[PDB]
Amino acid sequence: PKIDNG
Amino acid sequence: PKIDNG
Amino acid sequence: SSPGIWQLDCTHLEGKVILVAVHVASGYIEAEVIPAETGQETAYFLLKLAGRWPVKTVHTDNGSNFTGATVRAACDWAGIKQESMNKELKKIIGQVRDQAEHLKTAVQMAVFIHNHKRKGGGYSAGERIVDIIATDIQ
Amino acid sequence: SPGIWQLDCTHLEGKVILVAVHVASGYIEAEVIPAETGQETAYFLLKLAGRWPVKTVHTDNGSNFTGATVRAACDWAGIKQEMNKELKKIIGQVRDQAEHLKTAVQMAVFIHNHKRGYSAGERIVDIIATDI
Ligand SMILES: [Cl-]
Ligand SMILES: [Cl-]
Repeated sequence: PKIDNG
Repeated sequence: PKIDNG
Repeated sequence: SSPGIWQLDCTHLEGKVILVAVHVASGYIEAEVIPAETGQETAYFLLKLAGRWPVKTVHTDNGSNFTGATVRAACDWAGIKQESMNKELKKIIGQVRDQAEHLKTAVQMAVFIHNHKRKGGGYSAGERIVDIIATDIQ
Repeated sequence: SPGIWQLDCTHLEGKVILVAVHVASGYIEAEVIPAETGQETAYFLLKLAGRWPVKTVHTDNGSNFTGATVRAACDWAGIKQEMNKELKKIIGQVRDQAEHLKTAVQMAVFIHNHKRGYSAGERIVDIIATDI
């Protein structure tokens, strides 16, 4: 969901 | 005995 | 020589340790989250810095992570003499924090923004550092 | 062209090293990373992009590039997607000086970038300062 991940 | 430790 | 002078400080956020190196003449920054405020981690960070820019002198806070053997050995090896921006950086981190799961990512987004912001023909810190160092070489 | 970098991976002692080369100067940034994943790759690129004016990165287009994370970081940073043997040699020359491979890698980057009639570190700032 966020930049470094989902 | 090394640069980053012993 | 002032193109080679850097200031190293620590700052703390979410229970984590961030080292911040500032190139004094330009305001350019390099920063990272590190596991612990130890000599070993501090030496590593400086070794990395020293490979990327021509670092002559680094002014530190002279605290506990600087009394041991490791930072001294790294600075000796690399030829480094140990002779508001924390707040600025934290402000930027807070603007981007919800965009990243991990603080470390937020910090590097904040470095990006700091180094590349053009506040005007007025240059960014990234442009300032390269112009200062290029001038000193030629 | 001042903004163009090449990113490759290299492997030593069962660990992964990412190497970014500034094509026009030969200047390098390299680090050991935990795993060759999108997330670690994106982090490395985000760090690079904050330090130098990175416009284009050429990658090997493998598995760590197919997911959402590197694409999201490169988008954010305005990067378009479109030396190993040398570094490994230097690493071997300094390896006994460090307990940990990561340290030897950074000593090797230092040596590579500062060896000299200009060094790679001098060449990169001259190229970029000329372009500005
Ligand atoms: Cl510190
Ligand atoms: Cl890769």
